[PDB]
Amino acid sequence: MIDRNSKVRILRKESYWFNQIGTVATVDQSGIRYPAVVRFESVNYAGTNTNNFALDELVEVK
Amino acid sequence: EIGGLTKCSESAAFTKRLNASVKKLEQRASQYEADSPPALALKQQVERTQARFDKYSRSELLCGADGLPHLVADGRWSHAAEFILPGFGFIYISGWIGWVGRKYLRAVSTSANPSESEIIINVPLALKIMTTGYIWPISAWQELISNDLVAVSEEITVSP
Amino acid sequence: PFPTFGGSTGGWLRAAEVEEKYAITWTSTKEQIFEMPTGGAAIMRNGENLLYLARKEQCLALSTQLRTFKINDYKIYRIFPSGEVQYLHPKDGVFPEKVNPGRTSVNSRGFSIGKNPNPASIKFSGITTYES
Amino acid sequence: AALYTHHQYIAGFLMVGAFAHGAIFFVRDYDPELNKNNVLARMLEHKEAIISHLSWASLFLGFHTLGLYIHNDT
Amino acid sequence: SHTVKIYDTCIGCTQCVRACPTDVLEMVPWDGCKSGQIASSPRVEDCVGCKRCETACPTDFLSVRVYLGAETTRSLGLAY
Amino acid sequence: SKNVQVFVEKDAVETSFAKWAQPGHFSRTLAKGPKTTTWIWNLHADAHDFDSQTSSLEEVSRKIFSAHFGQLAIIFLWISGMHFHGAYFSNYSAWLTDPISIKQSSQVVWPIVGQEILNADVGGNFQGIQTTSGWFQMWRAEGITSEVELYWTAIGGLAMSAIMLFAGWFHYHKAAPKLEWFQNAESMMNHHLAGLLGLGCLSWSGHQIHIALPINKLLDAGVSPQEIPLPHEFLINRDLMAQLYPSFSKGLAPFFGGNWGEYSDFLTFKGGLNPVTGGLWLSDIAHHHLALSVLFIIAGHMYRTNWGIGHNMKEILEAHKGPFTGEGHKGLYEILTTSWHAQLAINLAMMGSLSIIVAHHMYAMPPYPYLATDYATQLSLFTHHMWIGGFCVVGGAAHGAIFMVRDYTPANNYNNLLDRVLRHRDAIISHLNWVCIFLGCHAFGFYIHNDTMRALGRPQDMFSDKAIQLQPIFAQWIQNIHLLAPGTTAPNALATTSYAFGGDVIEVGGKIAMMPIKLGTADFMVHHIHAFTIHVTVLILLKGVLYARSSKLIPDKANLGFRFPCDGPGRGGTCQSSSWDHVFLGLFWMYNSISVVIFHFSWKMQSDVWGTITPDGAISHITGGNFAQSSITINGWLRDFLWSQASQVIQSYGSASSAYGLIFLGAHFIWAFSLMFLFSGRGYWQELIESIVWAHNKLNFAPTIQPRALSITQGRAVGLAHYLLGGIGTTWAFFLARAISIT
Amino acid sequence: DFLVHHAIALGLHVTALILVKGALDARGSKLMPDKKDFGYSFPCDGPGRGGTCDISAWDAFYLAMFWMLNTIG
Amino acid sequence: MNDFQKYLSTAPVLLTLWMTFTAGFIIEVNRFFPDMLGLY
Ligand code: CLA
Ligand code: CLA
Ligand code: CLA
Ligand code: CLA
Ligand code: CLA
Ligand code: CLA
Ligand SMILES: CC1=C(/C=C/C(C)=C/C=C/C(C)=C/C=C/C=C(C)/C=C/C=C(C)/C=C/C2=C(C)CCCC2(C)C)C(C)(C)CCC1
Ligand code: SF4
Ligand code: SF4
Ligand code: SF4
Repeated sequence: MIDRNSKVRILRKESYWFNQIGTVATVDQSGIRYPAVVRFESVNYAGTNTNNFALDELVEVK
Repeated sequence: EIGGLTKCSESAAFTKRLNASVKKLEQRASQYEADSPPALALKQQVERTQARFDKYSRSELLCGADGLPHLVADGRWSHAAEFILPGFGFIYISGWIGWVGRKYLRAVSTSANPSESEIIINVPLALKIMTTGYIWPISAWQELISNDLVAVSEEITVSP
Repeated sequence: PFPTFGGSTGGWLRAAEVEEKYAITWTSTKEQIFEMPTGGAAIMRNGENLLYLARKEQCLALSTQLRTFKINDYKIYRIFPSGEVQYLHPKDGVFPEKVNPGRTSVNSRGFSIGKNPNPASIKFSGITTYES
Repeated sequence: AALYTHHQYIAGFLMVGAFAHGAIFFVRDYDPELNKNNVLARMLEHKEAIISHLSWASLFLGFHTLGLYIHNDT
Repeated sequence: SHTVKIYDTCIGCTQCVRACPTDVLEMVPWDGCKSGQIASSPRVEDCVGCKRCETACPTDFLSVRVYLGAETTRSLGLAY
Repeated sequence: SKNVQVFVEKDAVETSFAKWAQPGHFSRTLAKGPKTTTWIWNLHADAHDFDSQTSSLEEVSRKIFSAHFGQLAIIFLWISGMHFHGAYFSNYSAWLTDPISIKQSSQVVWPIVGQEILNADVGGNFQGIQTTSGWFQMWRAEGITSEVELYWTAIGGLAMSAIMLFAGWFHYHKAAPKLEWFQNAESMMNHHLAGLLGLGCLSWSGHQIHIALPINKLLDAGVSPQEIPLPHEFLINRDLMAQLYPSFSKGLAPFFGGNWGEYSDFLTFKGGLNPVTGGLWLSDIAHHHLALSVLFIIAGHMYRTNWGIGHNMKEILEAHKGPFTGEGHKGLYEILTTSWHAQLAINLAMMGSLSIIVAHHMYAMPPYPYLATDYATQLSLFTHHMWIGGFCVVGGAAHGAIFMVRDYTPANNYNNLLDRVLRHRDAIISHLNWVCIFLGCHAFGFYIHNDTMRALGRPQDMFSDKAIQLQPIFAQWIQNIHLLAPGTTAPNALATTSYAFGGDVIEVGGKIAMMPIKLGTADFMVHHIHAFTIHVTVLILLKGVLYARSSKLIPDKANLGFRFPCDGPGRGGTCQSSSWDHVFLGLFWMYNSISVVIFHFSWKMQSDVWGTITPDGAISHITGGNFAQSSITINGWLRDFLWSQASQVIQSYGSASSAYGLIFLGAHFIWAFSLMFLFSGRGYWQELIESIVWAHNKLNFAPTIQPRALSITQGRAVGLAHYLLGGIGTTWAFFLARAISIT
Repeated sequence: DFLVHHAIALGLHVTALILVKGALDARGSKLMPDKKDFGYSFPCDGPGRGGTCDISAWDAFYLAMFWMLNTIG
Repeated sequence: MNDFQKYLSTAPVLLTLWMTFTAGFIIEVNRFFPDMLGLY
């Protein structure tokens, strides 16, 4: 399940980290469109290591 | 012979090349004299030339009309020394290098700083891993049949 | 109220007189030297200042420099050949980087960039996928 | 001599154009849904494999061909 | 001239509107993000096509996309 | 207290190897660590940009001083090696005895893999590579004679190298000067113009007068090297010197008295070239340096330091202002005393310009014994110094632009010359553009016209000395002036400064050393082409300096920096609009310019100067005088020059010149290789890398330092680098191989 | 003849690589996952994300032309 | 010492040393076993 410190696999095809594993940092509960904040160990082509995804775009890996 | 070639031991052109080459060096040596350091060098060079041609002559190499050795690589073991046997050497060494490299990368991947260990190699570990590559053929096969070598669609792919 | 400048060959051309022109205005508390986008150095006046340029970008570039001098009262206008003037920046009085209640969204698509339609689907339509 | 060089050059242009229009097709006329699990779609699924292997082939041929030529020259 | 579109993945970082060289973008009130703000492109008639905005976006894939199109004196940056 | 004092901080930086193990320490960004391959490249590209590594001028200045010591150490080691190789791996002794026959050689290859073929039969019972740097001639002029002496100078070099390296460490880690010390231009100029140059010249004159002159006279006369007295003997026994030069008998008494005339024996103004060696008379060279020494020492007493008398540069600069130039030169002093980049610009441009002058003056007036007849060495030196010069000149422009983007301050430059220049930049660039077009159309048009005419069977309509002729009247006039100068405008001289202007043919060993070089229509055409090439180079470079901070297209270019890839695909396209890119393009034109110049030298000389002359007056030039009617068309250059003079390299296989053939081919390869970086873009490569990485991942392994494609700017740099190496390398081999044969 | 034939092989393979990659990576890539919305030929996608020069499919044709000429040569 | 060893463990330095060693051994082999176009 998506929750703090959980590990998930990205399912957004446009993501640099598609089919890769990241750690959910925090999940906002205010109804924002993309609540989960996942952090990755690899920088993207822009140099970022984090992005916000929706719960459906994330599948828990364990 | 294969391809209408002739054995170098029986090729006149091959011999002509030898004579000509030696003559050139000897003509040069004539200018210098006796034990002059230049002359001694040229003299030693002719010895090497004579040896090279002799080695090729005693070999199974096949020469063409130009009198130059031509190599055969169709799989026949008669001329395996030309390509097959040397080929095994390359494969063994190349695999060794690749296997050990992959091993080190995967090994240091789980370290405190996986990127510092790629720019500043941990020599002690590297040497250990490097020595363990002599049996790379066996290890690789074992890893393949254990589903530990090839990954399974859990890797990043393009948008389309 | 023109700042003190000696002239340059990098000023405006005919377009400024026949197509369109721009103007920036600001107020200073001291006379200081600034660099003008056209090329060269000029001295602003102690008070109101007005300068004419040929492009909006040139005007906004100067504004950036002005902010360094701690001047944030700049205004940019576009003067047409007939004399008509359009106030352009700050448009609503509040700089664009600061959310101002009363501003409506424009050109917004409610989905991720990857949810745009396929080009083949809109063939012979005249519209583009990103406008579809 | 002229005829051979003439047709071979024309052939090259014709070949390159084919691949060019093939790409134009993918960008403009390809329907992902119609060709579901089609022979064409699956080609775009293992694109990396095709490109990577073609790369290896090019490298192998390039290194050894040039290497052998330079050996002979030296 | 050019077309600039903003997507729901915006986070209201304001970085884009702070990078535009010609004031084409603005920050408008919104509720889809924690910041409570989204970017808009009210004045695309002044876009030069620099794409500085895109370079500033922090989202995985740009939430602000600039599609180059018809060219005018303003878009071609012609001072003459 | 004193205006000029020494201020130094003790123990400024601790010496340790810790930072060595922390790559990227100099930069804040790089220090964080490597995450992509770009970090690696950036580490090497920002290594010596101290301005970005620190914000204090004092620190930047300190690093520069120490770094310079490092270069000096390297240079000393280089010179040391050359002398050593000339002592243990050379045929100097044999050449010294018979300079005309034996060929110079100072490099020998080990007998590995048939590479021994490269060891040629140069002569003197020695086999090695024929060197072309001109060391032997220089050593002879100095009066070396032995190989023991060469060994000792080598040892001195090593020692000096070490001293410099210590100095670098000392003045950075133990005694680092403060900024106030560095900012003392008047003192520095006084010291460098009187001590470094003045005392240097005087010291050299001493060696030439007491050691070189006497020994060389004996050598020329015929005395065997072994029979010539050792150098110290001449210094002690005045009688020996008196025999050669009969004025040393009088001693230094004439000097302290005003009778400097008595020293006419060794201090002379003969002019021309020594008939025996084919080089300038050493007596004249001695007077040259002595005279220059006096001038420099006097000049070193022009600026104020701590005694009131002197000039203050600031005052001089500020006073020089006029009706058309506003505040004039006000503000320049501060710029040149607070910006290293500005100083480098001027200094680098002048240094490069000097190299080009050296190339011209060193062939027309051969300075060393037995150099002119060695065509290989002559060609090598001319081309070498021509190149060094071109690079330096372009570099000056580059650093000038870095100044405008990083150090220029509008406040300190109001209505000064710089400001006024940047205020009419459009006019300057517009006019230069026209000048370039005019020259280019007219100059190159001449060649195209001629080609068409000759091909159409209409030779009478060509711009040739046999048809419509374009004679260089002005130059022809100056030549006559210089020819008739000796005895008229230069009464005390005895001969022309150079035989190029006019005179007789000086021959040494049956080979022509110098001969009057005439100028005709072909020369006019080529000279004007040189003008076109240089002018275009200036356009690109100057545009970069003037439009470095801003432009109508990108009004805020300054903030973007000196080296940015672009501003975007907008405004119709803003690719390559940085000042760095202007330098990038300028180098290509510099390559073209220098290439044409060196080719002109090679063909003109081999056609109208170099060659052999019989005992009677029969001159046979190497190429036969083809330059006049063949260099007037492009086909001529392709056939009578490149195609014909390349017969040597292409047919070098199986000989000691085989290396040149291989390098010729290798250089072509590298040149072509570069075109893939210059025509392609990062996007294609990045995507290809993605697919390749997929493969590695599919096998469960991939680098943490994610592989990325080279940056846009780096791509251009890599391309230019390989392009230049390949082009220059090709000519290098072509020239050297051809020269060896012609010699 | 052996060597020259292998050189021709290199040409065909490398020319093909450029062209094939262009076709497959014409509807999108990791650098530009939305390439299909820009078309067959576009200048670039900006100086960001590392630099996106020659990223369109048209550029593949442009690059392949040179190799085609080389191989035919 | 430890720090110096780290510098000597840097990628550039190690490559040069390794390649020098590799080059050397290849050269030495050719010095003692020269002119070979096949395993005899
Ligand atoms: C052979 C290749 C070639 C040629 C011909 C040119 C030509 C030119 N380059 Mg160029 N360039 C080249 C390669 C070449 N480039 C390469 C490889 C690079 C990469 C580094 C560059 C980079 C470069 C830069 C960065 C600059 C130039 C500039 C110039 C122009 C100089 C002005 C001039 O002399 O106009 C004359 C042009 C001629 C071609 C002369 C010959 C034409 C005939 C003989 C004259 C008469 C013809 C008449 C006008 C019309 C005839 C009618 C009929 C034929 C239809 C000129 C258009 C400069 C420029 O534009 O400033 C002015 C400039 O800044 N070049
Ligand atoms: C039956 C053959 C055929 C047909 C019908 C088409 C048809 C088409 N192609 Mg195509 N193409 C072909 C062969 C063909 N092509 C081949 C063989 C190639 C490989 C080179 C290409 C490569 C290609 C590309 C790369 C592109 C097209 C495009 C197009 C479309 C627009 C063409 C256009 O805008 O041109 C308009 C008219 C012109 C361009 C005039 C051409 C002027 C040429 C370039 C210069 C002439 C040479 C020179 C002047 C000679 C002077 C020398 C003298 C001094 C001696 C159109 C549907 C374009 C497209 O987007 O389609 C979607 C596109 O981008 N094609
Ligand atoms: C002389 C010019 C030249 C050369 C040599 C190359 C070489 C190459 N290009 Mg290329 N290219 C060029 C001009 C050139 N290009 C130009 C002008 C363009 C503009 C159209 C392009 C456009 C282009 C594209 C679009 C692509 C290439 C690709 C390639 C590579 C193909 C694979 C290959 O041959 O591997 C072998 C490579 C070489 C032999 C060259 C390097 C050789 C060095 C010296 C190493 C030699 C090692 C030696 C054998 C000994 C090794 C052991 C030793 C360490 C002890 C190769 C590196 C393709 C690529 O990326 O590859 C997959 C590709 O997609 N090029
Ligand atoms: C400009 C400087 C210079 C240059 C270019 C050369 C060039 C040459 N010299 Mg020479 N030399 C020089 C200065 C120079 N020398 C000086 C100053 C001296 C006086 C000491 C000598 C004394 C000298 C002798 C006595 C001999 C040469 C020889 C040679 C030739 C073979 C070089 C060699 O050893 O290859 C082979 C190279 C090696 C054996 C060195 C091994 C490679 C090392 C290990 C790589 C470096 C490791 C790396 C830096 C690690 C970094 C660690 C970090 C702390 C930096 C070569 C042409 C030889 C020759 O011509 O014989 C016929 C020869 O016998 N030279
Ligand atoms: C008369 C005194 C004197 C002399 C000879 C020099 C000489 C030099 N200075 Mg200098 N300097 C001086 C005073 C002097 N300076 C003063 C007073 C200041 C402060 C205002 C400076 C500040 C200064 C800076 C900031 C820099 C120099 C640099 C240089 C060098 C320029 C490079 C060159 O030409 O290489 C020629 C090289 C040589 C001739 C090699 C020999 C060099 C030694 C040190 C000569 C010393 C005298 C020598 C032992 C002979 C003694 C005579 C005896 C045998 C009888 C050069 C060695 C630059 C440099 O690269 O420094 C490292 C530099 O950046 N100087
Ligand atoms: C007195 C000479 C001198 C000095 C002190 C400097 C000093 C400087 N220059 Mg500069 N420059 C010079 C001459 C000089 N330059 C000349 C002559 C040119 C024209 C080509 C330039 C062009 C130039 C540009 C275009 C730039 C600089 C920059 C810089 C700064 C950083 C340098 C850097 O990145 O270090 C790192 C140094 C390197 C990476 C160089 C390594 C050598 C490379 C790999 C080429 C090697 C070629 C080699 C000889 C070929 C061997 C062939 C063999 C392998 C077969 C620094 C202040 C840069 C800057 O940012 O300034 C603020 C910058 O952008 N300079
Ligand atoms: C009879 C015979 C023979 C033959 C055999 C065979 C069977 C062969 C084959 C061959 C082949 C089989 C070839 C092929 C080729 C192919 C190609 C050349 C292809 C191309 C392709 C393309 C170009 C593509 C395109 C595209 C794209 C890109 C995408 C999609 C769309 C399109 C389709 C457009 C032999 C030898 C003689 C001998 C015996 C008998
Ligand atoms: S492309 Fe440039 S002008 Fe257009 S919105 Fe982005 S930053 Fe502003
Ligand atoms: S930079 Fe991107 S995420 Fe930030 S406000 Fe602009 S569009 Fe939204
Ligand atoms: S990536 Fe290349 S084409 Fe695109 S904006 Fe940058 S420099 Fe221009």
